[PDB]
Amino acid sequence: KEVRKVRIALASPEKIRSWSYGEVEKPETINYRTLKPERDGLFDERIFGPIKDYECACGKYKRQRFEGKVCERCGVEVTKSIVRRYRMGHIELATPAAHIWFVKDVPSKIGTLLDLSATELEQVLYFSKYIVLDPKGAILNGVPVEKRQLLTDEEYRELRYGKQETYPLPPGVDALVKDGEEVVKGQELAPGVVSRLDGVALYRFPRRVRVEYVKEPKDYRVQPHMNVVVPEGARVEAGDKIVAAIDPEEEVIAEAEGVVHLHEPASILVVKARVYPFEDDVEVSTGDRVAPGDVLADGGKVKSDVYGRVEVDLVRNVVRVVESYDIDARMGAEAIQQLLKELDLEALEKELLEEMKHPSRARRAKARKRLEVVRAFLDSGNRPEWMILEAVPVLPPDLRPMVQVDGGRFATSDLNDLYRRLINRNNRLKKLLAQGAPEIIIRNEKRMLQEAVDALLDNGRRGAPVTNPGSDRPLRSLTDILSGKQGRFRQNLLGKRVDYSGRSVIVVGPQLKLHQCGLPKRMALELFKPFLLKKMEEKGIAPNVKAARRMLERQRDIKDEVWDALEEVIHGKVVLLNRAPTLHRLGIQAFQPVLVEGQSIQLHPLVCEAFNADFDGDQMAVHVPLSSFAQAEARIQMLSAHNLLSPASGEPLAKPSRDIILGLYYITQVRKEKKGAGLEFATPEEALAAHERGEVALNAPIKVAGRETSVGRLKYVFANPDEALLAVAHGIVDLQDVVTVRYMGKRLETSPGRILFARIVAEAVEDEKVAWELIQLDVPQEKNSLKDLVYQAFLRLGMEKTARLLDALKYYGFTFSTTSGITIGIDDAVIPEEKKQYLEEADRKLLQIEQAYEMGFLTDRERYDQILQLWTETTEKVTQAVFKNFEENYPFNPLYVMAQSGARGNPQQIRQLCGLRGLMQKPSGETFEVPVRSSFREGLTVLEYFISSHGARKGGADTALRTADSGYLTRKLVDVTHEIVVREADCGTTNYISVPLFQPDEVTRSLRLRKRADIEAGLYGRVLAREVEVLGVRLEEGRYLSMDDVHLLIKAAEAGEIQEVPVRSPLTCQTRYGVCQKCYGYDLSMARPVSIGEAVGIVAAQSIGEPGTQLTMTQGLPRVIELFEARRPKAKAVISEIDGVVRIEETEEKLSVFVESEGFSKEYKLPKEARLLVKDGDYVEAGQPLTRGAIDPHQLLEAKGPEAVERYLVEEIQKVYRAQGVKLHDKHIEIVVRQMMKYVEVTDPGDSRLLEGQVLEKWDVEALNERLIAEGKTPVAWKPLLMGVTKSALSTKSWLSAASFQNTTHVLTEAAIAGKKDELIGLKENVILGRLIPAGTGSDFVRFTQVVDQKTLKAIEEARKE
Amino acid sequence: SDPVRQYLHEIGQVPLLTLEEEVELARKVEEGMEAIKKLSEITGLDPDLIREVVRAKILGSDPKTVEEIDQKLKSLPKEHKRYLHIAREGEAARQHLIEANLRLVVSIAKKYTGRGLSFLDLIQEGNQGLIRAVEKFEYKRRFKFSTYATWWIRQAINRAIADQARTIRIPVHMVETINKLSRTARQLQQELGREPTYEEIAEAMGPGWDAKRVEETLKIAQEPVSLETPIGDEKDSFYGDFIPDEHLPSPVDAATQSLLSEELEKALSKLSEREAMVLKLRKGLIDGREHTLEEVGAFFGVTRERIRQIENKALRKLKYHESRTRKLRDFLD
DNA sequence: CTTGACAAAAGTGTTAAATTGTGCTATACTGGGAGCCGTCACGGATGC
DNA sequence: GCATCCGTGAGTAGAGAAGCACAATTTAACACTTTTGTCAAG
Ligand SMILES: [Mg+2]
Ligand SMILES: [Mg+2]
Ligand SMILES: [Zn+2]
Ligand SMILES: [Zn+2]
Repeated sequence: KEVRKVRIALASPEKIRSWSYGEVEKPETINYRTLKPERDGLFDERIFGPIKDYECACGKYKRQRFEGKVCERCGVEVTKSIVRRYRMGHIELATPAAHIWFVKDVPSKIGTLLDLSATELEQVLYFSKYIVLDPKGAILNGVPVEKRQLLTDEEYRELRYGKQETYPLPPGVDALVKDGEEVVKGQELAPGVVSRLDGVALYRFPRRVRVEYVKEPKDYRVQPHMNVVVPEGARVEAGDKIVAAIDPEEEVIAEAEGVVHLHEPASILVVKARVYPFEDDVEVSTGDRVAPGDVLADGGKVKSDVYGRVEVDLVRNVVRVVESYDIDARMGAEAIQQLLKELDLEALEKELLEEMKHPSRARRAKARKRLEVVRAFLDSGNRPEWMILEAVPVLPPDLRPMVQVDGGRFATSDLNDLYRRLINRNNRLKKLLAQGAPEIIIRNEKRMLQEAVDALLDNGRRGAPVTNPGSDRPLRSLTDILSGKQGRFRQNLLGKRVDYSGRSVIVVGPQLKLHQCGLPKRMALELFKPFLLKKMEEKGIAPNVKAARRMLERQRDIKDEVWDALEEVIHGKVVLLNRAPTLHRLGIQAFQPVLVEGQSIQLHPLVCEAFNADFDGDQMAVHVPLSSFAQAEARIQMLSAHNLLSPASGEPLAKPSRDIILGLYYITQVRKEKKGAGLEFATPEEALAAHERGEVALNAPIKVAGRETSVGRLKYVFANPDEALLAVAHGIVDLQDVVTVRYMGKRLETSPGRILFARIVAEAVEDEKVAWELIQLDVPQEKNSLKDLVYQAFLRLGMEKTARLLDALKYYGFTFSTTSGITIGIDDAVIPEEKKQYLEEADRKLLQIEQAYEMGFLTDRERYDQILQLWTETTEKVTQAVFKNFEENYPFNPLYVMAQSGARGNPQQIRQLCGLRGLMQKPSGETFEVPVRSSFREGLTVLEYFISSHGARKGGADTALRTADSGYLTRKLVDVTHEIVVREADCGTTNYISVPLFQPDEVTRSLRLRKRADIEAGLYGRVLAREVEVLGVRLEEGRYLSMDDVHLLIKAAEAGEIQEVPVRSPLTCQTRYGVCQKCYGYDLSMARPVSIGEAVGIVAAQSIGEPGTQLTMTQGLPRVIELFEARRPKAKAVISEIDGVVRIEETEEKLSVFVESEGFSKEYKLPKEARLLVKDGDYVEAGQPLTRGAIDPHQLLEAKGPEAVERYLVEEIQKVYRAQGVKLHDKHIEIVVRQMMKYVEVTDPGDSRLLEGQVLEKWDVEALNERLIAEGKTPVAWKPLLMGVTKSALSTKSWLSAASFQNTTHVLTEAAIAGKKDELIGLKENVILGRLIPAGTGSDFVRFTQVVDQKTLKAIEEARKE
Repeated sequence: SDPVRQYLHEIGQVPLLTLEEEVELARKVEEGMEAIKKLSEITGLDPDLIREVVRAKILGSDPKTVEEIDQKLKSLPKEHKRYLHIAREGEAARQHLIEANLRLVVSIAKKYTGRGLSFLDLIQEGNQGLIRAVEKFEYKRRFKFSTYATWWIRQAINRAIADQARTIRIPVHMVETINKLSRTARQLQQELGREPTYEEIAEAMGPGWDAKRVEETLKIAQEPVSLETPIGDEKDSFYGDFIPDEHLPSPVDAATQSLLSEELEKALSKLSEREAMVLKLRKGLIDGREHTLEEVGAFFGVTRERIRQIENKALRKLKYHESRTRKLRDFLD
């Protein structure tokens, strides 16, 4: 069946054992001699599968007929060797180990369930503190021990084993007390020591034994290798052993009968124990634990009266019960696992719900965090103790390969070393447990086992990262494999290396058509090799494919007929050209490859701007779409000639540029003369007579009688464009001379070049009348005019005719620029004579500032500001002088012509060449007092060059850091809007937004009409929500606003007939998981209603992110980032929370603004240095900024509502792109802003199972409310939320896309516990699974379309309904 | 956060033993072990079974049968219950004797770092040798515990390094051979002032060694290289990105196999119904396994010489067909 | 198409050397080692 | 409320340092039939 959902959940220990084909018991990998896998190792064939297909390890079976059979000798299943990529193993841990994801991912999932803090959980898991599971009636410091209590090692030993301490004595002294004496705290055991605790005092090693015989004392010495066998006061019969020794000679036997008295103890051991002397046998033994009332020795006569551990003494003939409790306190994951096994989720939920009613907000918030975790386990069926591992899964060996390289050495993954460490520590623990090792040794091994598990799962997450010996490189764990830019998601799932691909340096293909590219034959032979082999076999080139491939292996064996067959292969087919970085979708375009000799790809000049490609070493990747779908998509949707308008703004992206503009500008600009300008005649013949004598020039403006004309208009009257251009070919007139030509039935006073340009457009579109309406004849053709012509031709004639027009403009633009005579000399950078005057004038005023500075009239900062303002004005005046000099004296100057036409250069760069370099900034940002007075033509001085070097380095450093920030922003935008697709024609909503045609202006305190480009960016292409009547024109509801309609609305706005336009927008769209066609409007790239299925969310993200590097970077890119991240502005403005009248109270100490209302008195303590923008008496609305600066978007949300923050975010983001001249349609921002407002917070659950403060999507709560209202239950009360693109993307329902963006450990930890089921709605999820994305041709709206001919259709019809 | 410092603190809470305490604990373990032997000889059960039951009670916390065996031992009379007491005290003395010598292993283990095992691994392996030292220690010889324990602690650390310090495990004999080769080569290097040649190293090693054996031993001593080793300053490339997969067939290899299969069955169509069956059955084109003329003599009931008679005849006819069409030679390579 | 019988090929059961695994060394020795550092902003929690 | 530590993230391409003794297990050299495969005979 088809895969439709992906579910992630916790794996039970039983489930892990169900996956595994066997337990990996040895850390061995392969034999060092045979190089074959070892049995029970990490590569064992009996567990993971045969190394080679259908062959067992022993070799008994080597055939496919035994599929499914397991060899009786070797134990290896006879099957395909590829099972080693899928069959998993497991490691049976000696003791349970906690999964590090559910421990360290803040907030801890295990800690949240167990109400344990991170410090408390860390201490128990890593064997620093005990946790009490069963107190068993234990008392600590007088307080009874409770369950879940944390005990230190010292506290546990006191409870478990008791309290005792040995007190050493000085050498040669005797103890004051006797054996078995009930000493107390502070009592002196010996002259130099005092007992710090109360208990029974007993001698450890009596150095001297005094036996008083019965008839005299005998003092013996006890060597350190000797032991006294009788107690103090014992009755020793003559000859009985008293002190034992290794050799019988040193044995101290009694000479006669007497009583033994011990003396000179090595130390006194005072143990808090009760002694019970006994005479008969003992009913217990050392180590036994007895409660009060338990019989001890004499068959009932002697019974214990205190909790403790029994130690029977065979010399003192007493039973000592060291007071202690059998408390059940454990460490590690075993103690934690028992707590989660015994935790009742149903009971915990009820208790947490009761705490949810607590009046403290913090208590409710803490209860919500716990109850979200509890409900996640309850709903998914996950069992909380599964977060502690008993069986560790083993990755299949082919995913952690140990391979022999061609050199002969072996290469292995870091996981094998991580697995070996776990098995080595696990196996050692099993042997240590079997040997009955002390708890200290077992504690260390269990702690090391937990760290071994942690390193395997997430190395470096807790503690020092595990590294291999000889290097400091941390081992790559499972978490590292999946997370990060080098992880599995971002390196192998969201992007891949592909076959049928190539790469080469690009060169300009001037002769290419817009849909064509130059592909090297050698590349195409490799790129289309499988197709070529088939074609070679169809012809007589080769007998079959295998022979054909052998021919192509050697270059010298390739016949010339192969190249002819390659042409038939690539006929009609297209290739994909890609230049990195692919900032927008036109970074990949489809071209028909033209086979060319050489090794470079020829690229069309008109697509360079879309690729951001130049020819100074750029390289492009080539890709071959294989199937009919892939070829059809590239030829229809991705063809370069089919993508002429920018998807970001709707403006022509494939348009004349550089030499094409310059060549067309040169022939369309008219010459102006000054020889006889302003002179007047009486008759036209007199004017011509003056021209013959040379008094007046051909194009000098003159007046015949009362009309301003020129000699050329009268002297040369041409009957048709052909005659005018024939005169140019014969040299009578130039293309720039203004003459009289009859064209289109009109007597035009224009130049032949302008007439020539008209014929270029007319012949390109094959329509003379329409082309006349498409061009502006009486202006020189510059970048803006040529862009307008391309856009107008697109609307009136379509893509196919526009592509031909673009090629015609490119051909003539290149042709005329070559013969124009355009060059760059040192004298072309003309220095105006006004520069010297301005520099001298600035110097004179500079002395005035210095003279006033010495007079005290101004301060240091005032002098610094005065100098900067002086030089700023001087710099601007020189810029005007440079262009004024060009305008009146050198109208055809190369630098001037390039700047005016828009080909190359800007006025700032022209000034640095012809005027002065200007002011420079220090590394600290301060401007140098002295500017660079020399231009590049004159040449900078050594000092000036170094002064200018600070800015050049700063600009380059800014550029490098901006690309990373811009690229990071683009990825956030993609990952938050990737699911937004046009999924339906109309959602049926009646909501809309009103695009304002006027904006307030503070300098005049009034409404001023917005810029035309700004109105177009918010109105072009948008569907009218309500009918609009302007200037007698009825714009019906549902009308798509074309550029003419937008201009009509602007004209009506200037007439005062309209102030805002109600349009449908994505912000008000009700479509689930996307937008509707009506709420989106035009596909800006086609200037027509968007087609259902377009991934407009991806387009919006690329549209915003593409110009990110062009921002100057509260200003520039950082301003955009904080707006999309909904970050609170540092210089936060203060907005009124309510409406009313402001009342300022300024004082010498502080400032306070009061917004007085009818019965409300709000207070705002604004600082002294606060730039207020409101005065006393003004009525302010709620959320209106009292103080200048950036508004906090979150404060605006609660003050004014969701619509106010949405319009604020779109406007503020647009302001940044307006400053750099970037034209971005408001739709693209609104799609992202729509995702930023997608979630809401529950304020009152009502009659639902939701919690107060719970965050969920706005659609869900509205859908939930509909069912609640439909059955009479109380609806959920909620408030809107605003989050940044990063947080919004990470809170999406689909865990596959969220895990592939960021916080992979955090996303997967919560998804697995909640048992989340990804429904594969967005684009990223299907990319990961390699499925057809639900957009474009993969959208369900067009994917099931059938195609059939009439003959087949009638045949089916005539055969069924007959 | 520091496991080593945490362990050192834990072992620091057990005071070091005086010589009097050391002898007393050592004596009790030997007496306890002898008591277990006496108990088993009388009670009749496995001596190893009894020591686990005694050890279980001392440690505390199959539990069904441990109580049953412990109760049976306590059911013995007074004379026999005494031997149980020494067994309990002997096992408790063993636990305390091991705990008080955990400082000795750390001092020994710190001299073995940098040899493929972490410091904590060396200590835990050294602890295993320390436990073995207690079992085999004899206080009758009047030697101190550290004198005899040092041999077992160092032994356990050495064996662990020879067994666990390499991804590809190498036996102790070859590890000790590899160690000798390095030591010999280093000694020759410092005396000759240059890197020794394989002939020079073999001669210094002794009889049975030539330059061939030295080179093979060095080849064996080559540790595998990590697949995640970065190349260049940038942390964006590893060795694994440059190692092709030579196991799975390439698309070209898979295609030519299919091309050969369809051309071979097309050529076999010209053969007779039985003649083509024999070759497909003898060459394993149907069942996948080459059969014997006998295994085919049962499918059709014919003689092993019948098949060899026709199998060649069908083979010869394919040779004639191939020479006439030449549509099958290019697959031969 | 059967002998048939016959040598090569293959299987098979011993036996040896070779390789590999394990135990054991008894003066006394009893708490490690390397780092240690020039980013910045952002949540999120954790307590105060 | 606030101050602090921890965790997270920060553009895309390409090119680039013990022996030794002994037992236990495995390998490899043999012999052996026993088995297919094969070229005479009808
Ligand atoms: Mg370039
Ligand atoms: Mg004339
Ligand atoms: Zn097998
Ligand atoms: Zn809609």
